[PDB]
Amino acid sequence: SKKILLPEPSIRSVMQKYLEDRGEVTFEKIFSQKLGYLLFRDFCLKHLEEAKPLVEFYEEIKKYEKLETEEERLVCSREIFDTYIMKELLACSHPFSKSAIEHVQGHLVKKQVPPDLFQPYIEEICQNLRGDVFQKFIESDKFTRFCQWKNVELNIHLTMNDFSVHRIIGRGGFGEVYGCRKADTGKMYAMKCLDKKRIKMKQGETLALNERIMLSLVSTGDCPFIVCMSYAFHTPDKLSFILDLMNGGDLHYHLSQHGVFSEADMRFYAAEIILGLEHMHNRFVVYRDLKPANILLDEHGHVRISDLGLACDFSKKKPHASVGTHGYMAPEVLQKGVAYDSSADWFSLGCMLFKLLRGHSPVELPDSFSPELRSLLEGLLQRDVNRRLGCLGRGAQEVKESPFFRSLDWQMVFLQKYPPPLIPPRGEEDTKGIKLLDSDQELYRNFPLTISERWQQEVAETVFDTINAETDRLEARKKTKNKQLGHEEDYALGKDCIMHGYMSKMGNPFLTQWQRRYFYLFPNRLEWRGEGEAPQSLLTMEEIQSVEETQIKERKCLLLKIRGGKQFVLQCDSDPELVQWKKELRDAYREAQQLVQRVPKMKNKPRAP
Amino acid sequence: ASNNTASIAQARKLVEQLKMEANIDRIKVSKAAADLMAYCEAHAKEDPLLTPVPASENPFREKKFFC
Amino acid sequence: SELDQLRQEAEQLKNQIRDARKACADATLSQITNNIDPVGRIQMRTRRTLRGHLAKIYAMHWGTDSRLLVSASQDGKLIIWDSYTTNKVHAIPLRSSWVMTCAYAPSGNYVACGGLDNICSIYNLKTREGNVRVSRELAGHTGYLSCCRFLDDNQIVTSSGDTTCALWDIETGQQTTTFTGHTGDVMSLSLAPDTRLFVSGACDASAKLWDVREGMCRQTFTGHESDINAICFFPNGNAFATGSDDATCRLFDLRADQELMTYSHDNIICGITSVSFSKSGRLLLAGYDDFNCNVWDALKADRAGVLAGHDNRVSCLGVTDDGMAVATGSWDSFLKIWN
RNA sequence: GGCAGACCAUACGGGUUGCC
Ligand SMILES: [Mg+2]
Repeated sequence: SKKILLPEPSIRSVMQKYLEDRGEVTFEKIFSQKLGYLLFRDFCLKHLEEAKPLVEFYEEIKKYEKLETEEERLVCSREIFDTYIMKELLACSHPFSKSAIEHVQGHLVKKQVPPDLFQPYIEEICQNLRGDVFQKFIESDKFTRFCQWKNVELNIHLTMNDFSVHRIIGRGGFGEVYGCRKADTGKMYAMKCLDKKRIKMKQGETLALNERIMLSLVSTGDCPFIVCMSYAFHTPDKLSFILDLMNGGDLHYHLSQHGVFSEADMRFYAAEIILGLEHMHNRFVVYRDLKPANILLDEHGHVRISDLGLACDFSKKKPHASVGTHGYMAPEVLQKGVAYDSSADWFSLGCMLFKLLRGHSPVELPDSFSPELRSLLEGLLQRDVNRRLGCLGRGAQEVKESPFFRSLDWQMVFLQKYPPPLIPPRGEEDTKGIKLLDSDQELYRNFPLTISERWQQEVAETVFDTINAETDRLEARKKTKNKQLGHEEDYALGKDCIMHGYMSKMGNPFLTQWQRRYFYLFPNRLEWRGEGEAPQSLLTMEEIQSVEETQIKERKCLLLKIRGGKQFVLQCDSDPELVQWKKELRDAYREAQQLVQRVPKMKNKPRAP
Repeated sequence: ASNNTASIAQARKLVEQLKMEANIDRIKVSKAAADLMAYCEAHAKEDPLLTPVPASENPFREKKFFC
Repeated sequence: SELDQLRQEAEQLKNQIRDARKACADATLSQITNNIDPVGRIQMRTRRTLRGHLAKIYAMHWGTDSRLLVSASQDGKLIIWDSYTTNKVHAIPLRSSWVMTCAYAPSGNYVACGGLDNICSIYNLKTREGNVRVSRELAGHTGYLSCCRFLDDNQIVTSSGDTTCALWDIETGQQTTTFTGHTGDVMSLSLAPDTRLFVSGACDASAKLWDVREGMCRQTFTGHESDINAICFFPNGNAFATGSDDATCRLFDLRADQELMTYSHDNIICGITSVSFSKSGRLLLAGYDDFNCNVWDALKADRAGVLAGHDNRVSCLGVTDDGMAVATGSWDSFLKIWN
């Protein structure tokens, strides 16, 4: 089998710096990253003891808002108060402010329990925890463990050998849909594999690039009403988007099985898409393809959206084309030389709602309907923009407060709490006159990138813990064996060292002989060690001229321009490593050589022709 | 008015220094020659560079029992 | 016009103080010395091969017990070696890799060093264990640390790159007195054996004597063309000599108060790094740039011989207190011994 | 009028040549 293996602590000193120069290096921008919460809790709970009470506090506040009913919200509000707020003032180690406590005080004797009852405290939980606690976390071996994980994030570059495909489940356009699995861990995703040679044929390169670009902005925060993209990659003969996978089918197929649908049935389902639409409208995207056939369902039965295809950006540049499924179009998109916005979706939605009731499509409405639904669909499907809903100012909220969605609350729909009305069961050679061109492979850069967040989750459910310990299990048996062999306190301990790590030099620019060694950067030198010894090989910063990068048999590598009419070889394991050397590497020598001129003893002898 | 009195204190510090060095009584060149010539010739006998001492007495060559 | 009344009263001082010197000077050393026996060619042999430092070596210092030494190098470490056996007694890394000078206490118990940390870092060799640790951190000067020399195991004096020296009390870590006087950056300083007097050089091209206990300059010495790198003292406590980037050496007397002899051969272009006398004093050695020192009949000023062996700049040197042999610190990362 | 093909949609079935 295959399982991904972490790097070592050495990366910390390399990585730490990598982030600091970006800025994603504070209380928020680590915590935010749910792992950076997980390792925080793993730290804050298990090691620090002033933090533990604020964590079980914070964790149990999330388990108050996320509760089912309002009558059971009080039972947990009494479990909390008596302890997590009360107890801390009995030991008198409650640092929280007056107006903070007098909000929860007055309203937990009044008893009214809105979810934004304990919110003025949540910001003070944050407030205190970013002071020292945050800092003193940094100085932890868990904070290290993070870096180890985070490197693997920026090392991840995908292949086809990494995947274990089972079946096939789609054909259309440029490629075919494969139902894939991740062999490293083990979970079902959706590969949308494309055959490269058919894109230059049809010239659908604007739409192919578009369909990639859109997935990203959509697939940011988790939204179970949209099939989010996870990873993207290209190979010399194939292209693939890796996304969520679902069993069910589509609304066109189940309209065949069940037939026409009920009032309370469609209400639930229609509520699913509006939040997907909200997630599209809030980050400025239009699907331009609202259809029952283009909507999927999972093992539970909850719904999502499928073939983006025609989704183009309205962010800044509005497209005035005649785009859409010939049927679910508003009177704005159809016109030639006229702009439109979310209207193109809202109209297509109302068009879809009819089909999820009757079965065909033609304004007038039927007889045996309810009073609220007439006021709804007449608004959705109005010819003008100013008179139609969702195009006045709010957007998705004009749909929310409608009398149809009056009984239902908009926080329970949010969490898939309402049940699905019914359950789903569970029982070539055309193009051989086109080749691999070099003008085609120029525009495939800027394609393969993974979402920082969506991946972090992938691990959260699967095998984070069982790896966490298993690497720790060998981090002991390493240092244990390191001790057996007589210890060494990591060379760059108390000095003015900046950073250190791993790299591969070729012993001499001539042979084909790669030796990998460990390196230590200094203000005035560079040393490096092998397996056992303490440094016996060396290079000053005086000795260097400049430092460039270069391609080596299609591998980006480091040149070390030598003062004495020669050069030197380098190579890294991961991608980012390379970088942070270069940055403070390029600076260290220049600032080293800068102050060489100012000193009389240390200087190079003055030139004299 | 700033660097006027700043360079004056320095210029006054100079005349203080100049008068300090001028005070000392001096000795003629012949007096120093003999004192330190004779010193060189007085301690010239006991120099291991001038007198290439025996190999055994010399540690870095071959002095025997150490430690 | 008082600034004018000081400057015109300085040219008259300069010319009259120099007339007091030249009224004394009638004969030279060459006349005095021409009579006596010549040195003969002293051609030493390499003895020891101190493989150790990896980066370039800078200042060294001699262990008072004539078998040990501390040597400073760019590699951010200071080593203590046994000269007899070729064994590195202890290896120590500095807190700041910007090292310049190293020293050795008279007792041979504690040690000091430093550089562009702008600090004199100090350690102890035998604590209440054996593991070597930092004793104290010394700050004060704005610029770098050029050179440093002990009094005993309770006081010390340094020279810095803010154009001033300073005396220090080990107990406290405070300046006993201060020695403002040089306009150029101070470089090398030399102790009196009696330890109540000292001399030092600077980039302005002047040498100045200093009363140790009081805290002021006693004499000014002018002559050198370029920067004054090296310096050393004559055994009797009333004579000293220096080297420079001009590519010459000069000798000076104190009571007499002037230059005595110039050591300038016409096939010499490169500068000196640190100079030193013999036990007898007749022999002077300059840390040349051409990877070897030259001996000088300090009396007649004739070149005795050369120590070819290094393959890179000679940064410093020193004699054993008993005049037995000679060390040589060099940029080729080696230390060899000659007798 | 029906079927078959072409053009397109395809994790979907709806919008011109030949044959009765
Ligand atoms: Mg498509």
